[PDB]
Amino acid sequence: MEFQAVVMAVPKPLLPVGNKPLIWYPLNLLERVGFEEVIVVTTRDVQPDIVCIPDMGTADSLRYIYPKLKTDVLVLSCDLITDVALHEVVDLFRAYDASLAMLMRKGFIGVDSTGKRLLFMANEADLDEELVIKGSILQKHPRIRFHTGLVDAHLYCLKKYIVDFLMENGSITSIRSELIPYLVRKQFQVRCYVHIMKEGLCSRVSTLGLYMEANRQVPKLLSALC
Amino acid sequence: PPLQAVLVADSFDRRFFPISKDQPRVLLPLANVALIDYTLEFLTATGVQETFVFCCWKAAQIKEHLLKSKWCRPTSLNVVRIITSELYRSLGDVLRDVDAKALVRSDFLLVYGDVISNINITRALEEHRLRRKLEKNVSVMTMIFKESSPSHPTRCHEDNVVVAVDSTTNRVLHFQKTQGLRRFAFPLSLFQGSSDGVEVRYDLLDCHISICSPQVAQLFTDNFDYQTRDDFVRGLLVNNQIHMHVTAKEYGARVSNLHMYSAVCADVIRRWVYPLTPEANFTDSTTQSCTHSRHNIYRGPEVSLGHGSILEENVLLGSGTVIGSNCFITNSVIGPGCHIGDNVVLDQTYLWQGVRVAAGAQIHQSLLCDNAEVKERVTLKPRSVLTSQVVVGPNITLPEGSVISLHPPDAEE
Amino acid sequence: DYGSKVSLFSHLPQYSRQNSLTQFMSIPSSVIHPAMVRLGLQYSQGLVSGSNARCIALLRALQQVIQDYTTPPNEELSRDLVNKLKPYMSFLTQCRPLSASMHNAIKFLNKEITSVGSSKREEEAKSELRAAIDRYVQEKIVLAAQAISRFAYQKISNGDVILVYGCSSLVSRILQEAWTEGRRFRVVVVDSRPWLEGRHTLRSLVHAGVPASYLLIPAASYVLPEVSKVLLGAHALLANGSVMSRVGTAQLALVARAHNVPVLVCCETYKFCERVQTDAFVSNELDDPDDLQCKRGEHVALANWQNHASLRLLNLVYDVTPPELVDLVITELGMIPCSSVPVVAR
Amino acid sequence: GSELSERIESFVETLKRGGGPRSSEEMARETLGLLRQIITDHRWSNAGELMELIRREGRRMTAAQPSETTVGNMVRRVLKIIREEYGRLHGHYAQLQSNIIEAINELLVELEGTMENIAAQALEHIHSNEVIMTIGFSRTVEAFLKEAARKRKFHVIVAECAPFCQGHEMAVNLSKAGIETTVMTDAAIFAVMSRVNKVIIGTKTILANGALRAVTGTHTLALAAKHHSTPLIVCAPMFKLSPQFPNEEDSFHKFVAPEEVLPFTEGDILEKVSVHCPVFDYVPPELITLFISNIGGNAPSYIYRLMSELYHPDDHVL
Amino acid sequence: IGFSRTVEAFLKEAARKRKFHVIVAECAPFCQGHEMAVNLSKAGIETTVMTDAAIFAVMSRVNKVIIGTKTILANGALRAVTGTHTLALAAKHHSTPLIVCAPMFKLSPQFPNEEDSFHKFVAPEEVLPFTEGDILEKVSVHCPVFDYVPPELITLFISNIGGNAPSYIYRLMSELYHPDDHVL
Repeated sequence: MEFQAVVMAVPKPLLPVGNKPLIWYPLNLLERVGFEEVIVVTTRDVQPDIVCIPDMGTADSLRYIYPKLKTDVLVLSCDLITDVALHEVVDLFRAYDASLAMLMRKGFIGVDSTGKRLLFMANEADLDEELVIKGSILQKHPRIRFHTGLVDAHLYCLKKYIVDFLMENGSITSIRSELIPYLVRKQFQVRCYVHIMKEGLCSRVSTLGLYMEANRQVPKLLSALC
Repeated sequence: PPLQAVLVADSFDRRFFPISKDQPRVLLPLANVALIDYTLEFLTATGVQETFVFCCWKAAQIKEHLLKSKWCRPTSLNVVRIITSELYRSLGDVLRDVDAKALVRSDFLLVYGDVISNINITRALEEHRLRRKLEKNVSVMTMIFKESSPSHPTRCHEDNVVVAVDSTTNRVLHFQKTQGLRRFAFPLSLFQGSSDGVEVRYDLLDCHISICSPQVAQLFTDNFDYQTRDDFVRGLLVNNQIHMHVTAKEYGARVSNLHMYSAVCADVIRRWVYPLTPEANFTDSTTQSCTHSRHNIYRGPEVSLGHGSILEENVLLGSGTVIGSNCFITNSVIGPGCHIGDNVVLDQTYLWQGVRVAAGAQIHQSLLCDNAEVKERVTLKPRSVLTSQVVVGPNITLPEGSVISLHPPDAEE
Repeated sequence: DYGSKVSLFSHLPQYSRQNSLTQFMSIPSSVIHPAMVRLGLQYSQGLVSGSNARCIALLRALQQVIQDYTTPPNEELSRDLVNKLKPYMSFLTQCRPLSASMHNAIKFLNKEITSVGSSKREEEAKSELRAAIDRYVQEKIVLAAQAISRFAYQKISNGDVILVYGCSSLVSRILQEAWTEGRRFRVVVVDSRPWLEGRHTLRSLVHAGVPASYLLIPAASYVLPEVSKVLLGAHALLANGSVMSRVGTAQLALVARAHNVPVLVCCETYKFCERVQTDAFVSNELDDPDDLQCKRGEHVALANWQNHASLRLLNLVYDVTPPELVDLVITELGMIPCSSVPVVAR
Repeated sequence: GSELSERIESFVETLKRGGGPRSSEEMARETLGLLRQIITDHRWSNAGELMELIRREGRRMTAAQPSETTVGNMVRRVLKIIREEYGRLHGHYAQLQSNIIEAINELLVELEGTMENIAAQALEHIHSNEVIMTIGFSRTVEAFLKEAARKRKFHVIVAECAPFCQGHEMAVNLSKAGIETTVMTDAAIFAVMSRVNKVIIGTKTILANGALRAVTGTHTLALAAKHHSTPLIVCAPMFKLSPQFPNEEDSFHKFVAPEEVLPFTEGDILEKVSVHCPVFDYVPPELITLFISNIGGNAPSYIYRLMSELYHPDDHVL
Repeated sequence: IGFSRTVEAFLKEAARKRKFHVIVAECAPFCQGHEMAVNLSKAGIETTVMTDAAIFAVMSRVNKVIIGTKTILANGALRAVTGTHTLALAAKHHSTPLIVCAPMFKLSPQFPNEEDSFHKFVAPEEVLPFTEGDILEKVSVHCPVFDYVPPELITLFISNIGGNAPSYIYRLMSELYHPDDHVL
């Protein structure tokens, strides 16, 4: 096929967000454009086709399920309530033949003038004082746009050789914290692209405030979803 | 209120100091026209009605040359005032003098004496005034840039800068040079203090043209440690706001070194600074008349071109020049009164007035000053500067980077 | 369709670059192979625009599809492969109209598939199909280009002034090979809005050390008197001797004839078409009219052209060139007159 | 006093450093006003010194910008008026100034009337269901089309110039009045042939042998019209008649900065690439069919006859 | 111009789908074009007819010219009815393409070798009536029915194998007739 739809989720997945389980929303989003096979990794809380496997971080589970996958893997998060069409992010991976497709929404990363290619990325913790950019990136890309108020949906379209490389080394444990920055710094062929919606929800439930905001935001989405 | 401008004739740096022992930098001819004439023409075309000229060293020559220019005629719309003082040592000194003399009363332009541009400031000044009035005098400087490519020949490594601006409202937040720098660094204040556009631009050419404010001189005088404008703009964004503007269809550059001088001269020859062209005769001088031909070939009166000579590309020839037979001149500028020999090959070579070249000489990418002489069977390597009155003999070859001057300490003799 | 078309071109589609149809499609595409949908997305986005590049990409996608194709039970491969490939061709045509090279490639592939033996094993069928496709690609592109360049090298002399228009992978190869062999000359590059594809070949010539000049098509009359020869590319060869190419070619040939300048056309034998055309109205391709907008001065004059009912924007791409304005045609088999291409093509 | 001189240098500077009035009619009107003011507030006891002064001012104006042959025509017309008045009077020295002022005023009135005179002849050469093509932006062809379209209905195709896309403004202005215009590039000019019934265009000036100077790309249009045997009618007023034959004229076209053709942000390839951006071009007289002016349509072979009256032969060199 | 069955079938077949205008030119000796004009008029085609003297006068709004022929020479020339040479000249002057649809059996492998029998002559009665008077003994009247059209005035040739250029006739001749039988 073309994607594997990894829905890694390692009773948080069964939280009553909008009178439905928290894991239902990513599953419902996936079961709207094909995706007849789904691989779900979680603990002993399991209840369209779903393949569960009780088991850690993200790269460890990806290596655990490495034999099962045979093509590109679509990494999805357990807590993700979005109303954006997946085609907007799939087109970047398809037309440009990129190695990674990423999705952000407005509330450090660097994008070019078009605002669809990822050039630089560094969190506040990694850098001590000074944000340093190599002269080569500025030579190839003169204008760089920086965004500081973006959130991450944990939606990545990985390739096959990326997973093959991740398999042989266990140093990387969290994908979001070690894999994407590695690809960003390695390309300066490896290409990384990002997509910004700027008008949707892209809500990732990870705190009490986000929990209550998601509760407020469910009903109008559900009025059209169902 | 009428528009005013301040012109700094003396360049306090010594970049052009194999040759400046006889003539100032402003009087160096680019296309047989002085750089100060180019700056005065640009100021007059942009709308300046009063220009202040500050001269520090070799002031007599500049003063006597300005009076002969058309800008000093009674029927002029741009009054030029010449101020001479031997105590000047940097731009900060002249700015403090202007502050003490109360010469300026409103927004004025601060440009050097070797700036060649055709930018008409009529919208950048308007938005600068609008944002000064709206916020009640928080913006003090509106620097002018030009969008270009980092690989352009007009972007010298000694005049390459990287800045971080706000996309919403054009305002400079960081300014630093890139001389011998590989990994540039930007402070965290921009990202962690504000938002809505913190983009970084590395495609801007420094035109060295700025729109100043009456309080800029007072800020310069308050701190008795400012010498150049770069130090002022670096120290202001340490605590008043500095904004910026970008042009896309016009041209602007300041001659600082030999490489940039050659690049600007080549751009001028190729009509990149239209309408400021050699055949336009903006100086209103009878001895600088010229006619435009195919392949950007310019010929003046009494060219006396010989038989067999080929002008392959854009060539500027002065009045009274003499050209032999079987010559080959391309991408070269020849001053008035020159006497070229036979079988002489010129490529990217600049010749001033009074230069005599013997037959069989091969000159490539060299510069010859006034009254320079070259004997027969002499080959000049690229980037070989010859000062005024050089009598280099025959059967000699100058290596790359060779400089010959009458003064003993200046390399060779 | 997008916008309103003119009366003279009401029989031709006019699509939009932003009206991508992949939105109403399943992400793990099954009705259409992922290679075809990726190729269609690339074609719509304009990533691939060369005449040979599009054919190469189409053949590569077809080879990829053949590699991962399984035969349905109780059904011959030769009887169903064409029926399965037809919707892919329809989808590709919907994304962007095809060219002569793509039509020839798909016709050759259909002929190959129909000739596959019934008793041949499926893996053998796939392997031989891939080998035949690779051999066809080789002999029709990389063996023809060398022969065309060798033939054209004899017509280039020192001191010549060659004028070229647009972007062509064959003309550029000829010029680079001629410069590398030892010929010394200069090239003239002509561009027209809004594609401005000649900048690519200008940059290629600059990086190769060949002197070049740049100007627009309205000023070609000023530079033609100093031009010695005119070299132009061809997109398709018709059965009546005419040449189909970029829209800025026929008028360039006419002006060159008015200035008494020979016109040379280089094309391959696999681009021949069994069609007869006289004008660029019976068969043409219309692009996005929004590309005609220009940023001149401080605003765009055609920002709201759709608000005017009497305002129309026309975006012709191809045109025909009469044989009277063509002097020499160079193919992979030898130098021939323009009025003798049907004899050798068929 | 000094006001006349100040206006003279202001006019010279605004002619040299850049463009002046957008329309040529306003330029001619202000040139005539400047010449009248020069004649009025100057000290001249005889006609000869007045003609010498006028010739010197005309030479200065021509040297300011030789690409435009508009001020020189006014200078030549004023000189012809001076010569005619001198021949009428001497053939004196008392009422010459009043006659000159009256001649200038009547010339200005006629120049104002040329626009209506040209526009009044729109229905004769234009019929219904016709295809008309124009290149660039012209204030005379626009008036012609708008006057002809108020009683009939036809189709107009407008092609913009590649460096200066001024045809978009013409197309918008026409479509605002319901003409059903079309916008296309210069590349698709030969393709659009064989369907156009008539060609109506303007010109900057008209040469002596019937040739004319127009915007770039007009030569290709004329060649296509000749190839397809379509008529080519040019509408131009009487002040565009240049009394100089086409010489070598290496500077006939106006060359501008290569920024319009090639952007400055191309890179390092700009140091070894020659870019030329001519504005005007030369059209041979054999490719023109009719010449429409304010006194009626005339053949290209009547240009010398039309010029002989306007300008004295001794003033051709000015 | 004239009456051609092939041209009539070509024109009447495309009238069902599209509507156009047809201009028919008569023939001065025998007005056989009027029969074609009325046949096309009784087809919903909206045709018109006129004399032979207005061929060049109305050669401005005509976008395409389709005519027949009696035979095709070895150099691509044609032998059509009289007055077709003027039509071809007008089409060339106005750059209007002239395309001729002729069958494959009208291909004659011969050249116009000054035979002088190219235009057969008939009785001068059709031109000048016998009842003119006594002036018939001095006036010499010639009534040719065919004209010579050079191949340079032909744009396309419709055949059963598709439209062919006038320069492709020799290729068909090489495969149609043996070169030893050209003399017969």
